[PDB]
Amino acid sequence: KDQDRKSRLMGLEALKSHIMAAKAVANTMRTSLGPNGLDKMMVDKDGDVTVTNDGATILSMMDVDHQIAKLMVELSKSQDDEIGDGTTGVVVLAGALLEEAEQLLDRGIHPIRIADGYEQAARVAIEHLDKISDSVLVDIKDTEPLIQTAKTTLGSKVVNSCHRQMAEIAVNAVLTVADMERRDVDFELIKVEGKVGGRLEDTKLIKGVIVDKDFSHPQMPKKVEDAKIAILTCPFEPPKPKTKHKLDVTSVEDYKALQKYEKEKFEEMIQQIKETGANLAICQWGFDDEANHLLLQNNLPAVRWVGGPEIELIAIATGGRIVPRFSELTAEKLGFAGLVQEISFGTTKDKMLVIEQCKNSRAVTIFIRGGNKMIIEEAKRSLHDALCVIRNLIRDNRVVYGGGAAEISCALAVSQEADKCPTLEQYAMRAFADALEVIPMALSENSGMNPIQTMTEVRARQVKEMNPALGIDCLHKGTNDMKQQHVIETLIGKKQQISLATQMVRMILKIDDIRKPGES
Amino acid sequence: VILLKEGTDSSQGIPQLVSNISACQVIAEAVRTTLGPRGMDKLIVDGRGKATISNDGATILKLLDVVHPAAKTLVDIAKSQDAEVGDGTTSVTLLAAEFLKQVKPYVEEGLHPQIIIRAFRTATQLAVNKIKEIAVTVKKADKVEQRKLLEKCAMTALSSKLISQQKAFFAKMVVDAVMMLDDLLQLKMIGIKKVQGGALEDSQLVAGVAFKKTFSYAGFEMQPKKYHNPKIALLNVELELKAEKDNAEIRVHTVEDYQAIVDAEWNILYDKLEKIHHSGAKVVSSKLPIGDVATQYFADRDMFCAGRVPEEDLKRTMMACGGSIQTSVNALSADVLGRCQVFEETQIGGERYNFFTGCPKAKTCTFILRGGAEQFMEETERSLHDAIMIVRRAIKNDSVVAGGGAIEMELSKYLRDYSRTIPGKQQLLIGAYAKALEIIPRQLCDNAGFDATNILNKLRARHAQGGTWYGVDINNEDIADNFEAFVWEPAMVRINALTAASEAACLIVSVDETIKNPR
Repeated sequence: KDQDRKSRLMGLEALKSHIMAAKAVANTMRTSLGPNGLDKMMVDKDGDVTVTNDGATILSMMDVDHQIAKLMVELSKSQDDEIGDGTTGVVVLAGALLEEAEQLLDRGIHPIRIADGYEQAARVAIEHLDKISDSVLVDIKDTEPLIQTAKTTLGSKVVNSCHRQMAEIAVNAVLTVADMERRDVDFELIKVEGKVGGRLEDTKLIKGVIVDKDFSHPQMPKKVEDAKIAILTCPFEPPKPKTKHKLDVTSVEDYKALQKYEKEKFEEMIQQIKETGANLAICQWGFDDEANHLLLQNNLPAVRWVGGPEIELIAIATGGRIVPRFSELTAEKLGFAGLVQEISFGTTKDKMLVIEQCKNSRAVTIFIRGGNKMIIEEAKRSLHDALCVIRNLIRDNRVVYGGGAAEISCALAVSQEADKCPTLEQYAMRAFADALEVIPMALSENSGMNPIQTMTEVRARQVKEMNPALGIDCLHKGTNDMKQQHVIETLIGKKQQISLATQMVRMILKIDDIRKPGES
Repeated sequence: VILLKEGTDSSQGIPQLVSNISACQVIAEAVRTTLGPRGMDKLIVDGRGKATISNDGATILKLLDVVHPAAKTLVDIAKSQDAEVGDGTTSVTLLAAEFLKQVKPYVEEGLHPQIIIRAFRTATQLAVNKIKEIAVTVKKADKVEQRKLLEKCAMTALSSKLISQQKAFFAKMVVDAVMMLDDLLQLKMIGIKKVQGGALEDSQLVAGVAFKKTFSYAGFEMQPKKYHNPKIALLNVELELKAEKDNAEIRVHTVEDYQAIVDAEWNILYDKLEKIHHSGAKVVSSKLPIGDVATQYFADRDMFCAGRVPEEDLKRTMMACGGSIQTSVNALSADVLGRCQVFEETQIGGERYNFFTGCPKAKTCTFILRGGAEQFMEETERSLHDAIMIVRRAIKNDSVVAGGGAIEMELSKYLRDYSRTIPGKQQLLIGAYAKALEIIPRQLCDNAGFDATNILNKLRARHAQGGTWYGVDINNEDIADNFEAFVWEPAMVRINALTAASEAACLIVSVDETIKNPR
């Protein structure tokens, strides 16, 4: 069915067409790679204007109907949960592998044979990363070097001013949900939030579940020493529904009757608190001015106007249970928390509910402030990188020096191993060595320097001048050898950078045909 | 004004047969490069925009559906081959179109089509008798247990892959998965699951049905994971507190009424929770998620609840336990409840996986993939479906022949020497039928990136020396013996491949005219 107007192409023409569509994505993000990369303007479907250089945001907002281009977007989705740093570098590296593969197609090399050469050369580069690597935290637990390293990468984002404060927050958060001895960190347990107003230095780390809600009365105790948590869907007062009120008066007899329920239910629901023994009361709808009276003398804290989905978030961290009806009240369903405090930010009153365990819990959420929404949104993805870096630093202590020193050192090892491979895949190993040179070359172009002139000198320094690897200076600092500049990226991020790039190149070369029905 | 056609388009004679031969080569061209384990993939988009990547020829032909009359003939024969067997549809398509290409220049010379049909009937009968003579039955041969012979045949399709280092461990996983099944063997029985992360050798094989178990909700430190004879409940019901399926919305002006509203809201849910407890079901699974409130009632009544199970895993479980999937809770009874021998909740993969071990009606199992990425498991998955069928067919049919075009070369030599002995027009047609079998060993060389000329010239010259079992190696480029390399295929399957190819080739030749009634 629908055979007419069906796209039909094959041979070398279909492969070159797929490479051309893939190089369009790589050439787009090649200019935004690195801290000096040019920003990309984004016009939202609703008319909004956002400008950011984040690679994970670019591929998400770009909508391309071409099939091969859609596969490149699916790659960055899995990388955000693994690397989160070289997401742009992989697309640039993937486009460099296909660009060099176009030259090999004219020589008559079969695509599957080309895909074999990349997989064979990839294992040489991965093995070379372990030899030139270095550790940091090996055989010790220290938070001092973990703050300094993660602070360097955050300096390129909008958090540049508060950059020192953001590094300390991510250290205590990851150590809280995960111990450094097991070296197993769960990123799902670490959440992130934000609110407009204030500055970036107002970001506070809280161990527990946290939402923005205030107390039913301002004079309630600001800190709760005992642990009693009553989580209900209804306030303590004459009963009310969970959705809408819609008060409609009928006659005067019904109005005078409600006043009888007032005095009756005001004292009855508060004495139920002292009967059960609860202290902090969490309910969907807030309390009126009459209910706050009796809660003042007994020093009973409460939270008013709790959202619907925020009820389940408190019961998970505190261990409490939801009590939809008043007949289900009991002591075993009460929650547990170390201390519940109210922290106000500045003169303006946010009055946020803070629930802490007074210890290291399994749930933490970072709440970021700021003066502009576009700065906070960029501050979210910037900290998300630091959460992933520290995650990889704890899981693997071994690291390598970034700034292009890793990609250049691998280009020398692969080029030497090419002469040891007597077969047609030798040419694929040579093109793989030149494709790794694009990442350090793109950093020199974005910094306003000659891409080729700077690249050729660095390759000679890693051989003639000294055996250890040297990097390229993007920020125009004092000199080379980024080890002194303290520019370091994780080792796992390097292994998954060239691996996820090689996998997609092999996937594209194996598809010689695309079939879609036409409209007739 | 007055004509016989009046919109009827019909052509007869030589141009009608020539037009059909060119149409059959279009069908073979699509599945041409998909032959062989290393063959390239294809991408087929539907009308809704869904991408499909598969190297299987039978799956591609189902998505094409060409409207050409002669093209529908080869597609129907290919579907009949996939239903009876499930492999060889590409081999049938290539041989059927190659038979027409060799006889194409002879038709333009004036040769009558009926004589060509006489050759395809005679040469096919000689090929069937020749295979049965050369076939060798290998079962207890060399005093080796079948477990080891099936292991070497398992790593054959797994050789020189990404798992080629750990393939020694995966070779036993394919053997163990087949041996757990009863005398009834089928590919869709054994399931395969993918779990990202972990080493390759960490892949686990479970005799029961396993699922990812996305359910994170309440009921921890309860719901014991070890039972003896639990009643397996299958329900599509959604037991969540706040949900669109079970809820109540009533608004009034009387505060006293809201007391009964919030109570009747939970009482409606309790009636569905008590009905499950009334039926005596121990293990209670559901496709839709289940809230925290329903888990507390099950913990107080000592009942196991695991939600968010895919429906496909439920149907594989339904056939395993022998129960049934019931949407409504009111129809839940002992008729739809299943049973199992041993139930256990393991730590495998870092995430809890539930599985039913020892179900009386279970013919199925589940194998879990562990790799560094999806491409590691996806490339391995396609190799496992073929590895299971290799173990499956070797037990069913003991008499086997070598693959990789080895049997195609021996038939080409015997029919070529016999064609010289028959005087007539049959000499040129049988000789063309021998060269038509060369497409099978040739496509394996081109799809592997090798040189088809150097291999076929060296391979054909080797069969002249008398070697019967030599064939093309898809890994190393050279001629090699596929019998000592343990590349085997059932003899009866290959015989039906030639019969289905010749029968489909005679249908196109037997049609000299196409009549289309205008509508």
